Amino acid sequence: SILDTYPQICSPNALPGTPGNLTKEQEEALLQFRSILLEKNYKERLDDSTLLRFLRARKFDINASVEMFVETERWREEYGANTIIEDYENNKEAEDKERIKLAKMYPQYYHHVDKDGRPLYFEELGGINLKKMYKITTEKQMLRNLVKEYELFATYRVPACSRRAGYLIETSCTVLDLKGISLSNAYHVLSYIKDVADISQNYYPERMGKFYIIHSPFGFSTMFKMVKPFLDPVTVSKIFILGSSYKKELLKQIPIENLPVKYGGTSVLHNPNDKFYYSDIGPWRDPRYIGPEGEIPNIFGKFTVTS
Ligand SMILES: CCCCCCCC/C=C\CCCCCCCC(=O)O[C@H](COC(=O)CCCCCCCCCCCCCCCCC)COP(=O)(O)O[C@@H]1[C@H](O)[C@H](O)[C@@H](O)[C@H](O)[C@H]1O
Repeated sequence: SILDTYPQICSPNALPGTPGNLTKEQEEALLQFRSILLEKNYKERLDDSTLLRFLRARKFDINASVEMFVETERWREEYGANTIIEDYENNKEAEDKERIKLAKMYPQYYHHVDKDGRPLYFEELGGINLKKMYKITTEKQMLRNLVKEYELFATYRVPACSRRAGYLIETSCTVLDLKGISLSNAYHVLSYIKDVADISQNYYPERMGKFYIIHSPFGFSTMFKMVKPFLDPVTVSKIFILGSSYKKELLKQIPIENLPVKYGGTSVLHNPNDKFYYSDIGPWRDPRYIGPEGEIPNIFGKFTVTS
């Protein structure tokens, strides 16, 4: 399989329960877990990395893990997640046209990696005008975009970043920029945030590495109290709402040369004219780290900036 073309064991610093560092009990739990799924006639997504993510999410409770994995497969099938990339490719022209319009309003882009080799992801929310946004897209569509990215992450970003890092990468480093949002709108989209949380928590376990929230308005901490109800404790412990010293905290986790200038780093697009909201820069663009999976498609069509 493709798995033989990139590291399947995490770095030596990874906590037990991860690929390459299991206790005897865990390693035994994993074999039993796979056996049960194999008996249920499951074929795909049964590799160590995937299975350990579900096991970790359920603290290695085999039956709870089986139940979680079964429901995930169910959803993947009904949601169309197993063919989300293919279907997008067959509709690229139309979908790209609408995505281009949404990107400028709601920047979503990866820009290199963090110090551990994790794909570095950025989102900027301050330019969103809900009214204008609801005229060009729907929450439904934004969720499907999210799901598609989850698939692109596992398909293209992980193999490449793992080959570069020298070890298996299973998570991302996210920076949520809230500069310019109204605490009021934060409350207003609680519903969508819940939907995002449901899909991620339930179908994409152990995919969060580091998650920073910067430039949040005063009072945000209170609004966040309403988000925590639908986030597992493990997830909440990965979320960090930074203050005025955010650049210094980001510099502790991300190479200065990989962090955009406005966030405290020195990274600049090769062509200062290009926009980060049409960019997709990282190891998965480096021919040296792209494998049999091929190169990731261009989500922003012709405007896609890969440098
Ligand atoms: C309409 C625009 C709204 C965009 C507002 C959208 C904001 C969302 C922003 C970005 C999208 C998030 C992408 C997340 C990338 C990380 C990968 C990922 O999916 O991680 C997953 C995390 O799932 C999530 O919860 C994702 C949702 C994150 C919510 C972040 C809080 C949002 C902050 C709100 C800001 C306010 C918005 C301002 C509004 C202004 C707009 C005018 C898996 O977690 P992990 O710890 O890896 O494993 C879990 C496992 O899974 C559980 O089962 C187990 O029980 C548990 O023990 C663990 O094993």
